[PDB]
Amino acid sequence: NEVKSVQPGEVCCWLCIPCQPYEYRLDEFTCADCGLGYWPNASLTGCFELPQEYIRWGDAWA
Repeated sequence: NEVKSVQPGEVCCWLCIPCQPYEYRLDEFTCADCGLGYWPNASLTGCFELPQEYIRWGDAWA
C-alpha cells in the first residue's frame, strides 16, 4: 500500500520507503506508473479517476 522497497543488497532488512500515491506500486522496485494515466491507482483493479462534472441538480452549487 504505497510503500515499495529500495535497497537491492541485504535480503533481510532492505531499506523500504513509501511510494507516492500517483505511482504504480505493483512490483517491489518499480513504482512509476504510466504518465497521465490513472492518478489514484493503476496496478490493482481499474482505479480510474472520474471527470466530475457540474451536473448534479441537487448539489450545493447547482
